[PDB]
Amino acid sequence: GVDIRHNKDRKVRRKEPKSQDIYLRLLVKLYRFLARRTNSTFNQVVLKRLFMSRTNRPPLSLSRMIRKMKLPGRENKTAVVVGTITDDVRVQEVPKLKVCALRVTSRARSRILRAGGKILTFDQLALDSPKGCGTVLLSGPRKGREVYRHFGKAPGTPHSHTKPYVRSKGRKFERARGRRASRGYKN
Amino acid sequence: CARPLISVYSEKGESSGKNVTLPAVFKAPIRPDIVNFVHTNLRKNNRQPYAV
Amino acid sequence: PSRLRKTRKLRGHVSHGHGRIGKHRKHPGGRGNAGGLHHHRINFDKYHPGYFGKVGMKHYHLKRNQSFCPTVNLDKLWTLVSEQTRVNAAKNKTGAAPIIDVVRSGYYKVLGKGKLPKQPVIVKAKFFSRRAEEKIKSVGGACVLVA
Amino acid sequence: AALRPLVKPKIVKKRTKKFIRHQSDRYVKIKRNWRKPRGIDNRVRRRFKGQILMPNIGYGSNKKTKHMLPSGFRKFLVHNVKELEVLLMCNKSYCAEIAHNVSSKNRKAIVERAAQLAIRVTNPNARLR
Amino acid sequence: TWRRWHRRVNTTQKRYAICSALAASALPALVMSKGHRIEEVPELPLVVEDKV
Amino acid sequence: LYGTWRKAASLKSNYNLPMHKMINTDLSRILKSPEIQRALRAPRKKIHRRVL
Amino acid sequence: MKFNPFVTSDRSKNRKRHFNAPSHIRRKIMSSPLSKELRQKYNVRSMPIRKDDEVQVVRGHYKGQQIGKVVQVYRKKYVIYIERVQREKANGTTVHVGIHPSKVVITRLKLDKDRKKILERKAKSRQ
Amino acid sequence: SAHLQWMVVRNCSSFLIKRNKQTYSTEPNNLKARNSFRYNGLIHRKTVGVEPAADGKGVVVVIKRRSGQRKPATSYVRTTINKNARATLSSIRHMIRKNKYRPDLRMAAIRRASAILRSQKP
RNA sequence: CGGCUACCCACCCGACCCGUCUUGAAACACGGACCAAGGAGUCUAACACGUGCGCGAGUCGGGGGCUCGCACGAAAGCCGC
RNA sequence: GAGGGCGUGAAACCGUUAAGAGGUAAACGGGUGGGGUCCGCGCAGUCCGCCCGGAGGAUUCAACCCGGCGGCGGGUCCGG
Ligand SMILES: [Mg+2]
Ligand SMILES: [Mg+2]
Ligand SMILES: [Mg+2]
Ligand SMILES: [Mg+2]
Ligand SMILES: [Mg+2]
Ligand SMILES: [Mg+2]
Ligand SMILES: [Mg+2]
Ligand SMILES: [Mg+2]
Ligand SMILES: [Mg+2]
Ligand SMILES: [Mg+2]
Ligand SMILES: [Mg+2]
Ligand SMILES: [Mg+2]
Ligand SMILES: [Mg+2]
Ligand SMILES: [Mg+2]
Ligand SMILES: [Mg+2]
Ligand SMILES: [Mg+2]
Ligand SMILES: [Mg+2]
Ligand SMILES: [Mg+2]
Ligand SMILES: [Mg+2]
Repeated sequence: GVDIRHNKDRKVRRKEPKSQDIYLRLLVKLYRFLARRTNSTFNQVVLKRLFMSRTNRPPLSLSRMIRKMKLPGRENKTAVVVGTITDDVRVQEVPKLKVCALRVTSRARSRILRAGGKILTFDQLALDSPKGCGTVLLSGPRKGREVYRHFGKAPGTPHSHTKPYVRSKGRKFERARGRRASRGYKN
Repeated sequence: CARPLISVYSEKGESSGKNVTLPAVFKAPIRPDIVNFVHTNLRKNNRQPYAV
Repeated sequence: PSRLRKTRKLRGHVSHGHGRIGKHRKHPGGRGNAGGLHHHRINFDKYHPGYFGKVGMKHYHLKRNQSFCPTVNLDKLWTLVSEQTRVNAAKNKTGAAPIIDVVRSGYYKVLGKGKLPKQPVIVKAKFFSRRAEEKIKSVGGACVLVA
Repeated sequence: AALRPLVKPKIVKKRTKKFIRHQSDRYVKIKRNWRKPRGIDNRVRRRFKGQILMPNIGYGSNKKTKHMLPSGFRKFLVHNVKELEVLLMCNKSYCAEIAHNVSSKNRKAIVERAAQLAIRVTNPNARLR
Repeated sequence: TWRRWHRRVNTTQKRYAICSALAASALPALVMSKGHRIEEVPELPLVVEDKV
Repeated sequence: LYGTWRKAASLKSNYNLPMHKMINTDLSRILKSPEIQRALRAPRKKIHRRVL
Repeated sequence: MKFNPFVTSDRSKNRKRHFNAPSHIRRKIMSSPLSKELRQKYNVRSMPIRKDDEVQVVRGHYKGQQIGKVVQVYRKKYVIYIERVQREKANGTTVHVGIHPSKVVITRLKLDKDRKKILERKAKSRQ
Repeated sequence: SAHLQWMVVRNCSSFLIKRNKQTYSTEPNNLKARNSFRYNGLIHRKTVGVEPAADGKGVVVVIKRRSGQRKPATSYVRTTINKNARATLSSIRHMIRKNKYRPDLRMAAIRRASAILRSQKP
């Protein structure tokens, strides 16, 4: 024997993208070449986000993609998103900003072309910026998923605020013992 | 993504002067794995069950 | 797909993924929700609080039909009518305001949120909230009750 | 002296026994193919000395000398003239092997085309009149 | 007899597969790699007259 | 029956052409373009094998 | 391609009806083609064979230029027997060789008023 | 769209004999038997191949026209060369070198033409 | 002349009969005379999680309707006041 | 070598022939040795592909140009 330590062979990583999308594989090839040949950590992170799954790339929203450009210093920069930018029903005004994302929805593309912006894809973003200069890489609201609101140390023991599974949210379904002090214990 | 012109052929094989612009269905993207998925599910739709 | 099944991979192993010592035979713990109070209390408690007991009143012959009131927010209040309508109605013409009726859209109660611009409208609904009514008064619109 | 292929080294296999199954000698219901025993008391699984050896990853042959015939080629099976003529580019390392269900009338044409294209065939003088 | 035989597909994916198949029918390399004899055949997708 | 990317399908109700992921998808042209080869490190083709 | 849904493509059902068809169906099964001059003279493709038809055999062990008259038609065995076609047994007794009537070219038919009506219906339906 | 064509054709095609050994394309216009990307005669806009002549004497060369795509009746132009093996080897060398047309697979075309001129003479 | 090998024999060394209840099996623990065929984690409903695809504040025709009668058509295509 | 439960005809088991062996019940793993069947080849005699200096022979292009169609490349983006 040599290694007195435990044997953890592979750390965590996903090397090749599990998706069989040919377009995603071509983008993986192109951004892998740029990541290993341009010394660009932007291309490193975008290549890792292309290795990243469908679920861990949450859909970006149009109001958030406006507000992350409304901050000072983001006038002429391009909002690069590895993921989808969708419509928002809340917004009223759209600026003249540039979009570089995968699979922008139809109403979002329509409102951006009415507002006067320019949407791109990753090959056009690579032709315009090999190292990724003038870009801001954005990500979406992961923790607001319905799946993540069931996740915690417990459903209710220091009251725990983590949403136990039930059919119908209301009366007669999980509201009696441990949910109030009058009927048994209370958390 | 440009739309070229394809000639219309007669019953003898000679190219006629009638030229129709290529529609965008032939410029649409190609996803053979999605074709394989939908083809598999329609083949599952396309069968009598079997003996019980 | 039986070719992608774990059973096809586990051919050759004797106990087949369930151990030689424990011997999972038929139903070792019971059936279904068996032992909800006696011996599975650490799984019915600590994972489903509230499962045992009565909670309140008992409305005999209840319907999910009389309490039908789908709520609309002030964010959703604008897109019930098209954007062309509000632009061509508030393109610097006069003090006229378009009517946004939520009853035709299928919503009954207007609730209060943010993002309500300067251009006032007239909202007709069967119910309102005081916050949404104050937001409509602040942007200058008119409140109309219908039935 | 037939075709004399390229530089092929001393091909070793690191053992050449094609390991037998435990207690295949005692029972003739047991085929001689290997099958990993998963018993709780078996000496073969416990790897006692003097017993049989289990096939593991250590018996892997070299990648240079992998799938190598003793003549120096690598075999590739052939049914007809197109699958014979696909070996036109790599005939000095990859030899042909006519399928068993090929009749003699087409087999003589396949071996004649292999002799024209200088492709080694493993069975040149078989199933002939 | 109550095995889950028939599998519903989304109609957007059905139309997606139709568009992908019609787009892949236009490239000559794909159809020659499927195996149709397009040696002496004239220009891709062939359009014949209304007298046919 | 399907439409271009400008107009919708007139025969179908609510169908459009899908989103095209890579518009100008010539990967050889992209990797041999001067804008990409301007921003490359150096061709490092040395092997640096094991030294006894 | 079969389009009428009231007729089988089933192999078991077709073989069942074929090997259990009654004799008036087996007469239609045991039909034989005609020579080229006789089909030119009568304008008909094929006729069912009977006891007094002259037969030239085109295929089998006996082939060609052997125009003979048949003697028996076993519709149970789907076999006609020809007077010229012989085969000796072990004990020197001759016996007729089994010949299927689909491998049979009729050179001379039997003249009968019923067969004239059949031939007229064949010619009128062939048109 | 050549990379799309390669990512579709590199599996699930009516080629690519993956039968217990290495992969062969067999690819009726090709220069090497390996189903690779740099050696491919159906996908690229510029393709080179050499074939035996139908008369039994000489080598025919099939090169893609590149002036017209999706029109396979005129997409391949052919030539018939019957020389004393060195003049035609220099001819295919000048035809590939002195043009822009496929600076890759020079040695592929040269080795296949040389092997077929050896196999054709006795 | 050369040849490893599912051929046979001899010699040196090691080597108790497999499967599982067990802390412990070669056991004076149990099943197994031998051989050929069959033979054991499937399917439905529901839930949860992970992954892949489509659309995306929307999504879904599984319920019906429309096409000319079609072998594959018990499929597929479409509805949208 | 299809002879009336008759296509194909394995294993368990039995009979004969051929080879080998036999006091530590038979059988097995590692290592060799001996014998036998079989395989590839000629066993003091088996290597090829290129270039150049020598010896005879028959040919026609290539070196340069005229004649010819077909393909690559780019400028006036010339005519459209
Ligand atoms: Mg170690
Ligand atoms: Mg370990
Ligand atoms: Mg295990
Ligand atoms: Mg258990
Ligand atoms: Mg143990
Ligand atoms: Mg049947
Ligand atoms: Mg027990
Ligand atoms: Mg005990
Ligand atoms: Mg034991
Ligand atoms: Mg006992
Ligand atoms: Mg015992
Ligand atoms: Mg016993
Ligand atoms: Mg079995
Ligand atoms: Mg999921
Ligand atoms: Mg028999
Ligand atoms: Mg037999
Ligand atoms: Mg038979
Ligand atoms: Mg026997
Ligand atoms: Mg003896």
